[PDB]
Amino acid sequence: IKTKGDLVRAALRKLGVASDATLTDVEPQSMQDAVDDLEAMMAEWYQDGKGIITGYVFSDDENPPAEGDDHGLRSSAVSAVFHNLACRIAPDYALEATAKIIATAKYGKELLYKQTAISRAKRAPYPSRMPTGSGNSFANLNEWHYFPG
Amino acid sequence: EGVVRLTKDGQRLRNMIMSFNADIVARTPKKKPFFWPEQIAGFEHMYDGNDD
Repeated sequence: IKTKGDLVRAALRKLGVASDATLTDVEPQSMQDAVDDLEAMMAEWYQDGKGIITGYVFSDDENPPAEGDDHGLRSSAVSAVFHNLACRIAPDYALEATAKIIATAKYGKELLYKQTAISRAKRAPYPSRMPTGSGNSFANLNEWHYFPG
Repeated sequence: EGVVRLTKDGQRLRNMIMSFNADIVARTPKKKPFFWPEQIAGFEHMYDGNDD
């Protein structure tokens, strides 16, 4: 919602574990383990910028991730993040995420990568053996063949 | 009788068939893919006709 602890608490709430709708209370090491899992999942998604970009901020090497650090995700990315976190940490508590949670996580990941896929759908420039036709007046500048890609 | 009296029916039928075929050419919707609105949701500037 606003910090990594919130992403963990909402994910646990979705799974039905450690939520105030069932009078269940939280364990601090559950927070620590789920934050570590969230960090690992976000890093695996990111792949140092070669994968999905969500605006998530990763804790530096010197300071281990904590509950109170802001996630930095966009307002349209929180839902997918905590749904996928719940799916990932479901086996932790000997549980399997319901079909609705899995479907929501898949839909959220699709929506996260939609804009990146649109941005990365860029055509390559013309080949290096393509001639610039006589209709281009820049041909007079000795630019008879295209620049290489 | 002259020469254009017995060709009236055939010529009228020819004109009617040509008019019907021109109507078919003009008013028939062209060939475009059938898409669900959810299939292309967010990807709707890729099917506009651009080659980008």
